[PDB]
This record gives sequence, structure tokens and C-alpha cells, in this order.
Amino acid sequence: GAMAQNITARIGEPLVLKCKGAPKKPPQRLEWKLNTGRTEAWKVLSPQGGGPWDSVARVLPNGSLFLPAVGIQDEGIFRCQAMNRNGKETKSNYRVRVYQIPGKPEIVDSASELTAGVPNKVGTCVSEGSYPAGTLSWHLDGKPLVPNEKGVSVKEQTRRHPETGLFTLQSELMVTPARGGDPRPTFSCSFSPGLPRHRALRTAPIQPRVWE
Amino acid sequence: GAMAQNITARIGEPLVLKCKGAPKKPPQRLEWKLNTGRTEAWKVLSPQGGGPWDSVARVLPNGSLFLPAVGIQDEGIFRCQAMNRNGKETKSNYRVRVYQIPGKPEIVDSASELTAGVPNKVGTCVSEGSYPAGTLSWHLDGKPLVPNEKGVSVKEQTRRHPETGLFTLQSELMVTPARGGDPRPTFSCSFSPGLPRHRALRTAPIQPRVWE
Ligand SMILES: O=C(O)c1cc2ccc(I)cc2[nH]1
Ligand SMILES: O=C(O)c1cc2ccc(I)cc2[nH]1
Ligand SMILES: O=C(O)c1cc2ccc(I)cc2[nH]1
Ligand SMILES: O=C(O)c1cc2ccc(I)cc2[nH]1
Ligand SMILES: O=C(O)c1cc2ccc(I)cc2[nH]1
Ligand SMILES: O=C(O)c1cc2ccc(I)cc2[nH]1
Ligand SMILES: O=C(O)c1cc2ccc(I)cc2[nH]1
Ligand SMILES: O=C(O)c1cc2ccc(I)cc2[nH]1
Ligand SMILES: [Cl-]
Ligand SMILES: [Cl-]
Repeated sequence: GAMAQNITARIGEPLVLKCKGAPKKPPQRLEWKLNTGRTEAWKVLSPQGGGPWDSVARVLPNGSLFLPAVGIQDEGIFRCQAMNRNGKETKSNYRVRVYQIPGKPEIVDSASELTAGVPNKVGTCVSEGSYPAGTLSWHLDGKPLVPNEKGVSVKEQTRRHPETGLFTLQSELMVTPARGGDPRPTFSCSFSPGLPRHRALRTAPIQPRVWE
Repeated sequence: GAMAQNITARIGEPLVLKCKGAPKKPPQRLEWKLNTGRTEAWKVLSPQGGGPWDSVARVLPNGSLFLPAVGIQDEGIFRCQAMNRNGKETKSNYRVRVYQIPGKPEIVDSASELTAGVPNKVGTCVSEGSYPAGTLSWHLDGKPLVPNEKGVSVKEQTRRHPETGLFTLQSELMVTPARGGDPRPTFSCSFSPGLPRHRALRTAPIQPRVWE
């Protein structure tokens, strides 16, 4: 599309979008246009408001668009077009992407005993409540574990909450420890969000014992 | 009072205040308490809402307090008290101060001719639409002009808009130019807001001719 300001809105939280170039108070010649999961192509919202959209998004006195609680279906394009007292036309363009942070990831069914030279199920990492899905990754003593390599194998699984649409991730790690290695390695798991500039969450490490 | 987070809210703009430690969605055991120009001591606001206060401030689904258009009377203390699913009590304390930026200051009735050795009316600086009042200051070639020093005299005036309560400032500068000075000095005027970390606004300079 066109050049836009990217907005990352957290699910459940309010969102205010500024209509640039609008008078600070009524009277106002402005209109918002949005194309989201809630619309069939473009929907026009006006200061006068009215109808079902009043429960989703309303134009504020200063012309900004206000959404009291952002949802998954509010992802999309939000545009404002305004005329000021001097007659200049000003346009605002926002690309809104929504997200939710999962709870802290947890390692379940961890092994306490690993045999070197044979495949071993190390553990299962679980992360619940993310949007977008994001990914789970494993770490050995700080170094990321690369799947399908040095005897490392990972299986992954994704479920969706039937009501909220938030994602639960599950990742099982299997390793074949090399003969003559660290007898007490430290394994950990991290959740990486799908969105840029978002922090990664890490589990408490597990430290099984290995048989050389 | 108690330790608080300072909030500077612009008049006419929405304000969202987070209720820390609250569940992200209803059901919620929280309450807001506010003491502002609108209240007689403390007023309690609840998620259920209702009554005239619904037109001024409402608790959002995530527990935050939302004011669609802040006014002068909204200055004051805003507190939230919340219990989470684990039973921990969390308190939020906000000291809200409101403001409005005036229009660009202007010099009117500026003189084109100053006689050195006698008092001369240099000009009158005008700033309209500020809250809080703020102050007007004069500058000679970048250097601030200190009133009642070196033949400098300033007279000041403050008016209030009868409906909006915003302030209009007026400042008249008189100087006695020293014999043997800059034949074309540059005078300017600046508005300094009453609130900290807010930028100063400066007028276009005036450059009269001075009389040796
Ligand atoms: O209500 C009106 O008269 C009015 C609405 C509106 C929306 C965008 C532009 I550019 C001018 C406008 N004028
Ligand atoms: O009338 C409106 O709401 C409106 C239309 C429109 C077209 C391109 C861009 I960038 C912003 C816009 N805003
Ligand atoms: O029924 C109500 O009290 C009520 C719901 C609702 C949804 C979005 C907006 I903006 C204002 C609202 N008021
Ligand atoms: O002027 C008013 O009373 C007023 C208008 C208006 C529009 C959207 C929302 I959310 C709150 C509002 N309050
Ligand atoms: O009656 C209720 O449900 C209720 C409200 C409320 C507000 C703050 C705190 I700490 C506990 C609370 N319990
Ligand atoms: O125009 C309306 O129906 C309307 C007024 C109004 C005042 C405060 C809040 I929070 C929401 C509002 N909606
Ligand atoms: O979940 C609730 O009780 C609740 C809905 C809702 C919609 C608009 C506004 I402003 C405040 C709200 N609070
Ligand atoms: O109702 C109360 O007793 C009460 C609530 C509340 C919220 C924040 C702070 I700092 C002090 C408080 N006292
Ligand atoms: Cl539609
Ligand atoms: Cl009261």
C-alpha cells in the first residue's frame, strides 16, 4: 500500500490514533477510513458516530480515533483525512498490528539422566497465550541449539485457544550427547515473539547428568 | 502528599492512566479514587460506572481510567487500588497537571526609530491561549534583557478567556539605548511555559534604527 506509520497495539488495551492536521476541538471537517478484520474493505467513521461501531471505535473530541480494547480483528489500515481552518488537507496513515505477550515459558517433563551416544528426550518447552504465534528455541550453555544438526532434533506443535485465538506453543528437544562431553550441561528454552523490537523470554535452566 | 508519578496532560486531549497490578480483563477487583477540580475531596470510580461521571471518566476493560478530553478542572490526584488473582494489593498514584500551548507569540506596535539617551517604547509582545499563564521575556541580540537594569523597563499584563480559562499575556518593553551602541540592534520576545521540560516559543525579531 502507501507509506504508513506502523503501530503495534496490545490485545485488550486501548488505542488512540491521532488525526494529524485536525482542529483541536469541534467544529471539524475530518473522516476516518479503516480496513480491518471487522470490515468489508473500507469503513468510514465520522465524528457524529452512531450505530454498532460506537461499541468498537469512536472519534474523540480532538478528532483522534479511540478503541477502548483492541482485538485480533482490529489489525489493518487506519486512515484519517482532515481539513483545517486554512483549507489545507492533511492525511494520516497507520498500519496497525496487534499482539499479546505469553506467560513465562516453562520446561515440563525434563529429563534428569542423559546417556551419551544415544538419542535422549531432554524436555518439552511450553508457552501459552501469544499473538502472533512466535517461536520456541533451545539453548545449550548460552549457545543456541540448531535443530537437525550435531545430533539435535526438535519437534514442534501449535494450538489455538478456541475462544481468544491466542497461541500455545510446545517444543520437544532430543539430543545425542557426544562421548567425552560436559557431564552436567545446562539447557534452557526461549520464546521469541513474532514482532520486531520485542524482548525474548527464557525459562529456568535444567541441568541433567550425562553418562560418558 | 504521597509519592506519585507526575502526568502532564494537554487540555482537549484524551488521557489514559494505567491501574497497575490489575487483571488484563474483567472480572476485576479495583477502584479509582480522584481528587480534582471536579470533586469534593475524594470521588470513587468503579468498573461498573454509571451516573454523570460516565461523561467525564470511565474505567476501561483493562482497568485503566480514560478521560476523552482533559480540562482545567481535571488537575489533581488520581489513585488506583487493585487486587489481582493472587490476592496482592497494588497501588497507583498519579499527580495530573494540565496545560495548553499558546499560539506563536507576536510583536505588535513595534518602533522603527529609537533615540539613544532617552526612554523608547520598543514594542509590545502578545501571547494568546496558554495554560498555565507562563511568562514573556525580551532578548537583545540573543542575550536576555533583564528588567529594571541598564535602562530597561518592562510592563506586563494578564487576561483570562472568559469561557476557556486560557491566558493571554502582554509585555511592553522600554529601553534607553546607550550612546555609541549598535546602530541596528535586534530585539525579540519569547514565551516560556509554566510547566517544566516544555519548549520556549520565540517571535520574529524586530530591528529598529538607533540614534547617536
Ligand atoms: O462534515 C463535513 O462537512 C466534512 C467531512 C469531511 C471529511 C474529509 C474532508 I478533506 C472534509 C470534510 N468535511
Ligand atoms: O477520507 C479519509 O479518511 C482518508 C482517505 C485517505 C487516502 C490516502 C491516505 I495516505 C489517507 C486517507 N484518509
Ligand atoms: O454500554 C456501554 O456502557 C458502553 C460500551 C461501549 C464500547 C465502546 C465505547 I468508545 C463506549 C461504550 N459504552
Ligand atoms: O463532547 C463530548 O461530550 C464528547 C464527545 C465524545 C466522542 C467520543 C468519546 I469515547 C467521548 C466524547 N465526549
Ligand atoms: O467489592 C469488591 O468486589 C471489591 C472492590 C475492590 C477495590 C480495591 C480492592 I484492594 C479490593 C476490592 N474488592
Ligand atoms: O456522544 C456520546 O454518545 C458520548 C458522550 C460521551 C462522554 C464520555 C465518554 I468515556 C463516552 C461518550 N459518548
Ligand atoms: O468491560 C467493561 O466493563 C467496559 C467496556 C467498556 C467500553 C468503552 C469504555 I470508554 C469503557 C468500558 N468498560
Ligand atoms: O481507599 C483507600 O483506602 C485507598 C486507595 C488507594 C490507592 C493508591 C494510594 I498511594 C492510596 C490508597 N488508599
Ligand atoms: Cl464493513
Ligand atoms: Cl465529589
